[PDB]
Amino acid sequence: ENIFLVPLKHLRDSQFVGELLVGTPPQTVYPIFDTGSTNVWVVTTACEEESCKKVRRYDPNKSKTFRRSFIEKNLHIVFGSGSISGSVGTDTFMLGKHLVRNQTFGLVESESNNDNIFDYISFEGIVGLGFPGMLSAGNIPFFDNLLKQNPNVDPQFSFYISPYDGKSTLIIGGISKSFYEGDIYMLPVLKESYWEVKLDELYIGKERICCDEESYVIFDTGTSYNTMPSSQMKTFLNLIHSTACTEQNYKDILKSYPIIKYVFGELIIELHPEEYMILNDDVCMPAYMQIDVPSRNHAYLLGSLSFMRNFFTVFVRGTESRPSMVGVARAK
Ligand SMILES: *[C@@H]1O[C@H](CO)[C@@H](O)[C@H](O)[C@H]1NC(C)=O
Repeated sequence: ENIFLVPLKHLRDSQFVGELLVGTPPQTVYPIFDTGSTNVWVVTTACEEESCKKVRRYDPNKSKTFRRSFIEKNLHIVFGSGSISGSVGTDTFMLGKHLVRNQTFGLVESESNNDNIFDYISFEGIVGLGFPGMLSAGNIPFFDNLLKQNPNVDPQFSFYISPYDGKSTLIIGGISKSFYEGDIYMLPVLKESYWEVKLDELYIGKERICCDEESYVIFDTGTSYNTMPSSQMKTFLNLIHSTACTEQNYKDILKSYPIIKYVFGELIIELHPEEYMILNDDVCMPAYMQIDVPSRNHAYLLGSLSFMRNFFTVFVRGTESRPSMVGVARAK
């Protein structure tokens, strides 16, 4: 079909960046591809923080096709511990040789100096891939606009994450058994804002910690760590502690620690210790954090390095003839 591939680079932390061209003649940026948001942000030459001067900065004055917005302004977003601010504009984008004209985006003009998250990462922008309901500026999100202008591309994208060999890639318009084995298990999206599906049960080893009431998983490629709500996290940290992981005993800990099982009807997503434990300098720490999502507080995030390396994930946008779905398959 019209399927095409966008190579992905893992820099540090977890977030995955790909090549995006902006403007005429094209300027190159390497934004995060984020299923947890919907806007496009691009770091520009108006940002004079040192955390901005160190990265590639888009210059809107060098783009023939850039049109600054007169009526939309003062776009501001919290960015983890940090925050970004800027203005609104429109330009032509290119992703994997596919053109996207008249695309509205945020121009970063200021990054917080809070430690300071922008010092730990190499941030050049964000391509949001969530649903239209989270769009802040402009009247059409990036992926929606690309599909409108490339109508033979099927409305879906998938992430193949293989950081051990630099072979990670974002696939648009379809899927391939080059990246997965077994069946694809389709999970219906319940609410079209985040890619959010029903979670039936969650086990830590043999201990069921969920669910007696409707609960949710959000597939968020912009998060590094998987999450649990407050109550389950107290259970988790009583069951799973940081531990010495030296050359002598780390394989022992990876075999011994419990498997975490997410149950979605027939699909069981299993995370082994090698997935959710982070080895750093002779110590293993569990890669889970406490996140409580308002309406909710029954939402669990699944994101990047730990989970997506072992599971090929397919994001199927609903159309006039099908609902939105998340497909999960065993990676490789
Ligand atoms: C871009 O915008 C101009 C003016 O608003 C319009 O005439 C043109 O058709 C648009 N192009 C696309 C591909 O939407």
